[PDB]
Amino acid sequence: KNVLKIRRRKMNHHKYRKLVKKTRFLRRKVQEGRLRRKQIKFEKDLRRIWLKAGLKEAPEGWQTPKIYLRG
Amino acid sequence: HARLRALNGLLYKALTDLLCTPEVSQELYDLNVELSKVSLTACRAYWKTTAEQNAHMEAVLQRSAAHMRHLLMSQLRNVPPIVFVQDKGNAALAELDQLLAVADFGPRLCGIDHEALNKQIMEYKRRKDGRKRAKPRLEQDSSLKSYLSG
Amino acid sequence: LHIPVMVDEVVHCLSPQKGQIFLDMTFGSGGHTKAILQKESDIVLYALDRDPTAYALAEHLSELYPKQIRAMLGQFSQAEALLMKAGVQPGTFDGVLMDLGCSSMQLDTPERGFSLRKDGPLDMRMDGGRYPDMPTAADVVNALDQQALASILRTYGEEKHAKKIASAIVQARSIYPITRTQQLASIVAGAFPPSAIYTRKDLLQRSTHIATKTFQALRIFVNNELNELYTGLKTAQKFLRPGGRLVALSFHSLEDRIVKRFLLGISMTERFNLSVRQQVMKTSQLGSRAPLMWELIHKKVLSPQDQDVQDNPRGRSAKLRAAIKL
RNA sequence: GAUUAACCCAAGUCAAUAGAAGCCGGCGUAAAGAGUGUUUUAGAUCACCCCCUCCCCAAUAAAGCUAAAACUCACCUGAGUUGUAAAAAACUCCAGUUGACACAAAAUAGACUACGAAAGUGGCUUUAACAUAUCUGAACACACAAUAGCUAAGACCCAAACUGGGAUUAGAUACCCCACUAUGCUUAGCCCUAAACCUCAACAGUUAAAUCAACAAAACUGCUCGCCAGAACACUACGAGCCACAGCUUAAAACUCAAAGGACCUGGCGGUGCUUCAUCCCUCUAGAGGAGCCUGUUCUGUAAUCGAUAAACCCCGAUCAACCUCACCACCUCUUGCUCAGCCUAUAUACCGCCAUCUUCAGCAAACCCUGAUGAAGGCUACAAAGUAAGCGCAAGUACCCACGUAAAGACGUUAGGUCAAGGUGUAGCCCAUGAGGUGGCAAGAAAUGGGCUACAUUUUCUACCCCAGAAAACUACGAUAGCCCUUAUGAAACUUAAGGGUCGAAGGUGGAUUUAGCAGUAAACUGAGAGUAGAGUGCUUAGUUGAACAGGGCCCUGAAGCGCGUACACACCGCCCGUCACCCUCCUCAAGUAUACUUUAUAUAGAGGAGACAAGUCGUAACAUGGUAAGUGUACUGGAAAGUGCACUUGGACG
Ligand SMILES: Nc1ncnc2c1ncn2[C@@H]1O[C@H](CSCC[C@H](N)C(=O)O)[C@@H](O)[C@H]1O
Ligand SMILES: [K+]
Ligand SMILES: [Mg+2]
Ligand SMILES: [Mg+2]
Ligand SMILES: [Mg+2]
Ligand SMILES: [Mg+2]
Ligand SMILES: [Mg+2]
Ligand SMILES: [Mg+2]
Repeated sequence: KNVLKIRRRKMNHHKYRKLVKKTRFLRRKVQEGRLRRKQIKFEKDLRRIWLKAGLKEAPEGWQTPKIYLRG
Repeated sequence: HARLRALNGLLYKALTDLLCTPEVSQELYDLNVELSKVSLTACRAYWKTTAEQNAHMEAVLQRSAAHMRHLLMSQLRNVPPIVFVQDKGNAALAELDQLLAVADFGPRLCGIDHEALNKQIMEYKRRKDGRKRAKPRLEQDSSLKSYLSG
Repeated sequence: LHIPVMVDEVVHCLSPQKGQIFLDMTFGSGGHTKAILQKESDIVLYALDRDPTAYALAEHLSELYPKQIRAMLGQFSQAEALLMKAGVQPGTFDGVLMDLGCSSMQLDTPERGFSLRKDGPLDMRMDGGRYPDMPTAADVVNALDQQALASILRTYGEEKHAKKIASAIVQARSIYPITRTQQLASIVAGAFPPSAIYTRKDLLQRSTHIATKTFQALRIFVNNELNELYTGLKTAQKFLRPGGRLVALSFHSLEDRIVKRFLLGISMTERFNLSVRQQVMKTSQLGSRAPLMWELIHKKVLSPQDQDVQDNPRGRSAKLRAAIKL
């Protein structure tokens, strides 16, 4: 059989890799911002949980870990 | 075609086996002749060439060709006559060198026709001084209209 | 002012010195000649050119230097006999300098019709009328057949669409004679959709007129640049002193190919842009050259700097080859 | 669009929008079996009857070992070695021999088809070891998962992206050469991808029907899980998860299209394979291409035809132009005219008529029959296997001198081939003129080109003769059928045409690529006659005389035929397709500044990217032919990009 579908997939992948290479720095900055927003939203969800529970503050000895950071 | 190719291969194998065995002939066994090619139309055999020893090998092969054909008839019994061709690389070169030793020598741009174009230009100086294509499957036919009309 | 391209490297490769014979077959503006005279004042230089204006500039330099520089008006083919009668029949030329292309004064003048930017008669003739019987580009386009014009544009012009542009030119010429350079440019533009006027881009990746290549082709065919260049190279080799320095500048692929194949003794009929695989296949098919006569000063070509490209974009494609007669 | 007419419905008609009706169908190649195994909650009946898989292989992990080869080292010897298409560069403590010598890789066996869940696994030994006495059971749980890659530490013979150098190239890169790195190796982690493909889910059963869209790989049934619902957007965006940070898994929508796609058939094509051919090339003879002239065409000129015009025009219509012919031009004249008018006015791309071309062919088209499941299509084997009775052509017969040869014949079809100027004719046009008649006139060469004649001589020239001769033989030679002059023939008309004489003795000195013709009474040479004219050709037709040489060798080129292979082309390779390109449209994503929000984010628009379309071609020629360097998957590096290369895998390539 012909490889027209395979060729189209190859061209699409080549274009996508070229686009990633062209704008990898902007993509990295956007991803870092998204990770920051992710962590902030997760912390806000936990805060909402313990606020609805009635506790005036977080439980003693509890600190929300940075689960969305490479470090 | 493929059957003839297999027949050529079988003939090559049989001739090689006859050459290798000593039972066919002490002379042929001692020669240790090796075949470059075997092709059936008559059968043409081509053996690699090593002059004096080459001539001796050719003479012995020509002498023993009849016995080789007789032995092949024992096996493929209807075997056409076998022709041995000595492969002196390019045999023309060998024969030419032999004759030359025998022979006597006696005492010792732009890719265009710019001229034609220049002539044509001088001649000129002297004389001075798409659409739509309908698909084949969509063409109307009025035969049915005529048949229904009458 | 279009400064002579890589004139410093030309001076370096030639290395002018006192009491040496140097022939400039393409005097033209003379910037190379002026730099050479700046390096050495006692050098005996020959300024050969086909443009009568170039001969006038050479005579002006002769007014500056009465006999240090010697003018000469004529083509490369005539150059052999001209120099033989001049007094350099035994050759012994200490240096030879061969530029190529269009002189700055030639290109600027619209009357010569060397540029599509400025209108003028479709002359495209380096000769300024010294031989009025010499064909002009207008006569070339009006006279030559469809196949002849297509071959001219394909070979000389390195044009992909010769079969189309030649037919368009013939169709236009059948209505009116093609006597204006801008008229020819408009005709060639009409051979393609208007958006394709500047789609073709230079080696500098800068937009150029689509007709430019065509213009180039006509220029060459008007002046027989390839054949006359080959004759000039042969005459220089005949007249060059053993150990003399030959420096050439080539502004396009065809002339550079001719110069390189002459220097390396390669057959001119050999295929172009050969790869190693193609050479291996050729030799396998042939498996069943003349002795070298030059020593290359520079094995690889020398190209102008980016700054020189910005200063003189016309000289970007110039490639310099320096050798010594052996 | 208008108009006529017709059709459907009808106090309605029907433009838009919305709704009505739903997946018991499938998953090798079309969307779809996801790289692999296990189990859970469960489901199935294949768990009972009901039976056989320990044996012998290359599963895995660990430890140890080494035969061939390499590197290094040492001695001896040599001065070169290595390298290529050819070289250069490189090395010259380089090479060869001998000896010592591995954390690398595992010839032959292996033509075996084994082990493992898959990936994978092929040197030796040892240890440990290859789950389950019903099946099914997961993108995510559990555990694996080639190559590439990351992190760290080692090893490093060799190979090797990248890099440097050398060549090659117009040039850069690549293909080639050399050096060398990451990397391939070990240890410990990570990454979790593939054309992970037997492109066939697991288990059980069947070979009876209908065997079956096609191809692949015989067709199915039961059961279970997974998956798919037009193409593209999209192995993408967002969200989420991940040791991943240019990543992987899951995975959309808007705008847009009427197709996209799978298999096959026929044709075209292949820088397609093989085989065999011909005048395709060489071989033989005489020519053309150089000169003069004849003639034809073309161009110029003129007031001044037309047609043919690549083979298949070019001494062609013409078997023939001073007037006539004549259709051209100028001037003049006529209008029911020679014609119950006329036109040589347009259209050979409306035709008849007559032909060119392949054809120096052998096939063509009907009428049937059969095969493929009654798909497009196909239909041959002579010791014959679905083709065929007739027609046309070849053939046969006939003409000439035979039975040979030459003529003649030569179908269908190809080139809208030629002819509206043989004549006829369709359509269109002219009618005080595009019709008819009269007088007069072209017709020259500054040229180019085609064919022919005569030559350049000694195998010749002149004379005699019709083949036993004598002279000539280079500036008083050979060589004009040319020019000039004068006669003559024909004619009413002749420097025009022809013949003859005189005069002149010119160019030329066997002619380049290239090109024509011939296969035997042929080529070559010589001579006569005829058609046609009042006369007129170096033309045409035809009779005859003299009368040869080579007849072999080849497929590189050209072309043909056959058997094949491939085909994304069908406007049929000057094809198609892919990527590339500042600028208007549609759609998505999206940072700003300021309102709300708790100070970042949320939350209301707006730079910038992406998708599609647009004038579209330009640019590259990557893909489709062995598509010009087989294609492709994964991954990595380099490059602005077009891409290139490394490693493994796939055949959805080929082959002694
Ligand atoms: N065959 C030939 N004979 C003589 N001159 C020639 C020539 N071909 C080209 N030329 C001339 O060479 C020159 C090329 S460009 C001149 C460049 C000049 N050296 C300078 O000073 O820049 C023009 O003058 C052109 O007319
Ligand atoms: K093996
Ligand atoms: Mg795409
Ligand atoms: Mg299970
Ligand atoms: Mg892995
Ligand atoms: Mg290494
Ligand atoms: Mg595999
Ligand atoms: Mg399963």
